[PDB]
Amino acid sequence: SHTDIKVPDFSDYRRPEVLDSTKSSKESSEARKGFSYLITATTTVGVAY
Amino acid sequence: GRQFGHLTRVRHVITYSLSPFEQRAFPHYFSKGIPNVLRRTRACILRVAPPFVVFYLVYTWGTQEFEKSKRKN
Amino acid sequence: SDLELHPPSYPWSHRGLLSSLDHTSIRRGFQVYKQVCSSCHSMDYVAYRHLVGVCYTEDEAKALAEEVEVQDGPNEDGEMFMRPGKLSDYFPKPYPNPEAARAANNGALPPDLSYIVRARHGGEDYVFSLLTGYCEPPRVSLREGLYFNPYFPGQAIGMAPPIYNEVLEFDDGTPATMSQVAKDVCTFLRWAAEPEHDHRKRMGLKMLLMMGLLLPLVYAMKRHKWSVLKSRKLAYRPP
Amino acid sequence: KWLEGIRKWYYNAAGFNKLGLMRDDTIHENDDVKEAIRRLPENLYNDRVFRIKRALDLSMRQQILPKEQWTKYEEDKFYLEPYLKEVIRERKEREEWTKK
Amino acid sequence: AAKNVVSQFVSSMSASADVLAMSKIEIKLSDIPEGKNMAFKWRGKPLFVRHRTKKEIDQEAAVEVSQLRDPQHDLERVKKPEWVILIGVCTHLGCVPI
Amino acid sequence: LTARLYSLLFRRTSTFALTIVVGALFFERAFDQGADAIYEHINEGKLWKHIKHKY
Amino acid sequence: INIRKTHPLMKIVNNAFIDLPAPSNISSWWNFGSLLGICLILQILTGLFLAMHYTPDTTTAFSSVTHICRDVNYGWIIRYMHANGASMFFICLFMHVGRGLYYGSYTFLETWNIGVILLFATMATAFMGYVLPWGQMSFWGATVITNLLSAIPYIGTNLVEWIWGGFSVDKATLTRFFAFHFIFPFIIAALAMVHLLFLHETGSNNPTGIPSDTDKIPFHPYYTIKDILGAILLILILMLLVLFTPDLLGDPDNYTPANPLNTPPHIKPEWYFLFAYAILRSIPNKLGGVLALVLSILVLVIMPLLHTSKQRSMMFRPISQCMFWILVADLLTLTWIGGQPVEHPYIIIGQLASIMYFLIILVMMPVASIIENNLLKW
Amino acid sequence: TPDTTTAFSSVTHICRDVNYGWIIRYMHANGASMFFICLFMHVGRGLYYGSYTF
Amino acid sequence: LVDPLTTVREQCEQLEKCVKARERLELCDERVSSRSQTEEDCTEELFDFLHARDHCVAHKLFNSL
Ligand code: HEC
Ligand code: HEM
Ligand code: HEM
Ligand code: FES
Repeated sequence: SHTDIKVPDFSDYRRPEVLDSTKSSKESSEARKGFSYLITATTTVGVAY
Repeated sequence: GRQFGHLTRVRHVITYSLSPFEQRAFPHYFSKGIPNVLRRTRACILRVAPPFVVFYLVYTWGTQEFEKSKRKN
Repeated sequence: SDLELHPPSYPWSHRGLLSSLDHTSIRRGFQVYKQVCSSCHSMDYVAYRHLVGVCYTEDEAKALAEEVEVQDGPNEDGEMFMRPGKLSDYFPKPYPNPEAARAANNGALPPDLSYIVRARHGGEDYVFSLLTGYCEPPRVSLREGLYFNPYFPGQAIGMAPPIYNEVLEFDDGTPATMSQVAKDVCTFLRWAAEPEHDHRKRMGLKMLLMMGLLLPLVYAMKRHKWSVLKSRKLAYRPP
Repeated sequence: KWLEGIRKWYYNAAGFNKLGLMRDDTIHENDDVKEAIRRLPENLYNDRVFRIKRALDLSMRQQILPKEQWTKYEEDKFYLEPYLKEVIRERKEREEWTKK
Repeated sequence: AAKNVVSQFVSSMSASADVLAMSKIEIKLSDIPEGKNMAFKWRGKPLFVRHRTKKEIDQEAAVEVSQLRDPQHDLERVKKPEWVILIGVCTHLGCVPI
Repeated sequence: LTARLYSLLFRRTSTFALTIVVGALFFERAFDQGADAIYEHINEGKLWKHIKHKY
Repeated sequence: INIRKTHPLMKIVNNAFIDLPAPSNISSWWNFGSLLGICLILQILTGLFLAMHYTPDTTTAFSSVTHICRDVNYGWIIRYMHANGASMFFICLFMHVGRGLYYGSYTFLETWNIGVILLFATMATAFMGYVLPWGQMSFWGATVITNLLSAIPYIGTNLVEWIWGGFSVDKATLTRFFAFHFIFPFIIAALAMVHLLFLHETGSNNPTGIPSDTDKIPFHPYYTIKDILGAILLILILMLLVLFTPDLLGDPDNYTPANPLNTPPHIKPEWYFLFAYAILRSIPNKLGGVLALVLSILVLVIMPLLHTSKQRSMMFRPISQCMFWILVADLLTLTWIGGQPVEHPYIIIGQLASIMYFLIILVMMPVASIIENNLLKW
Repeated sequence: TPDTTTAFSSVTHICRDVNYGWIIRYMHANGASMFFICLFMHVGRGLYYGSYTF
Repeated sequence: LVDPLTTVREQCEQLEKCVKARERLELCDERVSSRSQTEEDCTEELFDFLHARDHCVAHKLFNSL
């Protein structure tokens, strides 16, 4: 029953860098985190100014 | 109304959630957003607008009748 | 009658959503107001320090203030002498009292030109058409004490048409038609109504560049942190 | 009779067969309806909270179900009405006992 | 003690003494031409004195009185039939009529 | 391009505060330059600076 | 264990802003709570600066306001923030009320009644503030509404010579309205806290009307950034309104000084009070007019006592949905008719719009509700 | 009325012409003095009986 | 002096609406000359002519000025 539980496939939703199962996550984390933190940083700069 | 924990009672329900750094910001924002907004528009204008076209007719007709009352003189 | 007439839409130079006033036109309009319109009306809340950096320099401001001597307090004797007035004066009121204003006209209190742009329905186009469209009645004679001008509620003004083709002939070439003097006095009345049209449009431009910057990006952060609930999925297991 | 045609068109256009809800998933809850919800078998109650959680999910995304999973009027398994009738009858009996 | 403190505060919000210093005047009617109204300030409200036409008197004597929600003849409203002296404010909600 | 940016200015918090301050100052400078540039580019002519240059 | 869950202030902040269970469904219409809060503190701050530069007397009030808008640095933008923030405050207030009436959130009783008391308080506060600039429209608005208070027999005339500060609109009237406009938003803030307290007692709503006890998500950090987004949208609308067309909503007829002799032809409120003035002058009776106005907002009090349906929202009831949109168009019609002169087609359709307003609320909602209760076999 | 020409005249108008405005003015001033009397009694209690362990 | 405004006003009334308004004012002149000693005294015709004429003036003036 708990072995019958298979997580569904979110391939419509993932970022294009992490589409395949082969490519790892530790080798491409910093670009994704830096993009989202860049958005938050530009928001913070606009609010502070 | 209180804090978490003692609200409801749920049996077996499984929720999956992906990481936000894992997935894209806007998933297909111009291939599903346009059919969704056209669908939600088509399912509401027939209940919202037929009072407002009556308001538009009242505005135009009242303007025309005030000009009727004043443009003979 | 009570058939009001809406004044037309005139293509001004301050009509657009970012355009500014013409400061040379404000200066010409102020020369008009000094030599024509200041004999009857009053513009109480326009001091000479408003004219220092906007249109003139500072030197001709002192010149224009020392042309007209106004008033001062006691000279330790209680006699209220005449001061030339350096820069801090408001403009000289022609009539002291409202009763004094009625006591030289056919009743008819002259309205105060600080706010006539912002105070009447229709902007400075109303003042343009009121200064312009002096014409004749078809059949209605009223009392021959007042004059006819159709852009007016009541349709009979008590103001003589104060322009009539080169009464000023001011500094540069620019010959005084009806059009030049009316355009300059409408521009000047818009300036005296809103003293900070230019800085308002400046902050409006900076703000449109703000809401070009922030509005994709705060919405991007909202979409990012709400991108967990927009993709969570459910399943129902019974025993 | 055509009033059943009105009822079928109304159940189509009412908007609560769109989100996968049945008839008694949308009931407003005063004290009586809270009692009638507490008086339920376990399987119907779990199916009820599951349909309610799917409805809140689908209205959060403002996406409405495909054609093959709308609840249909022919199989309207309305179930909460007998317990709710029993609650109303016992409540009115208690009210009448207080009145006399 | 409580009702006397409340009475003193309500009487503090009632009026002043110098506002109660308003009394009579005399008004001249010689300046007004035919058929026109002149206003005078009195107790913070305008004060109408209007010269009228005898034809306006005749028309106003021709119009009926029982349709009016306050029945009053024109000669009940004025001593000399054309020089009418009014407190120039509408008695509904405080406006000056045109 | 992005990896160096995350490795420098977004791991620690104090460096993030330092770069939002420095970015706000640089944005202040360049933004006021662009704002006065555009505003005295769409109102060329009828503005007090050129009329001052007449004098 | 933690700083937040033991400290006496941070338990309040925790049950308000961090771990408040909010439903995972509320649309953009549930942003106007925070938008009214941000507008209220923005009104308090910008009005406090205006009150630092203001001299409340009938000789020098208009002169002092002109001194603000010319001589004090940035007094013109702070004054325009205050006025158009009042306008956007009532936009978000009527959208807040429209949400709470449409989605069946008037099944809450005590939150709804404290809401209506807040509506009374904000309307009285904004009227006293509109009296404060001491223009021609402010003078005659004060005069006519004080005589509207004098309309009631046996109570009225003494009460109105009592709040006149004399026998007309004298110095004392301007100073009284300065003081009450300058105190009442703090009472509005306290009753807003009481409003929010009864809400956090009961629990919020959702667009379905189904109780959402299964799917509460915490307030922080989902709805906090959602309300930041709503606040940025509100500030850009407010600031474009004050920097491009500041006169698009305000009255032209304010800017003349207060002459008590003229009585201009086109007397009108500022645009948010048009329908209150449209119910008044479309009934040819004094007590009937003022009583019909008070009965309009008391009809908003009445509204929880006519929830005879068995769903909660109006999402699932299309007949009552169409009748609610008729009600919205009728209120906008009342606003337009109030913002006009008074002649024969305007007289007729003003009377008809007021009649149809009362007929929609007091009759058509339960008739639509009983056709709903009949039609789904209940 | 806060205006430096007529502020003192406005306070004199309160004290002389308005009904009981003199009782309200003196009540405000002497209530401020009694307010600070009660405040220093309060701080003296709070220091003397050792309530400053809170 | 060569006025531009009177030039624009004399050259803009060629349009058909202004022509029809001109004949409206002239027929009202014929009317009150015909039904002489009356209390209906040519309002709408003159206001409509000024309406149309000053709107065509508004369309095409400030280029010249
Ligand atoms: C003395 C003869 C005047 C001179 C010179 C100018 N104006 Fe005048 N103006 C005068 C009077 C007596 C009145 C009042 C008439 C009335 O019935 O109000 C006016 C009126 C105005 C108005 C307001 C009219 C309205 O729309 O209600 C304006 C805008 C105005 N005047 C402007 C104006 C200007 C710009 C002048 C200089 C060119 C000027 N007036 C000269 C008397 C006199
Ligand atoms: C003084 C102005 C008001 C303020 C500042 C205010 C503030 C708020 C806030 C902050 C909330 C919680 C957030 C939300 O649910 O949107 C709220 C909820 C609510 N208010 Fe008000 N409110 C005001 C006036 C009113 C009025 C006039 C009513 C109508 C009587 C009203 C009825 C409600 C209702 C029904 C809710 C609950 C809505 C829900 O849970 O979905 N409020 N208000
Ligand atoms: C306690 C907080 C407040 C203070 C200190 C305050 C202060 C002032 C001041 C000094 C004025 C006069 C300046 C002017 O008229 O432009 C004013 C006017 C006004 N206020 Fe307030 N106010 C407050 C709250 C509010 C609120 C809550 C509203 C309603 C949303 C409001 C609406 C108005 C309006 C409409 C005017 C008239 C603006 C105008 O016509 O120029 N005020 N206020
Ligand atoms: S009609 Fe209402 S005040 Fe005159």
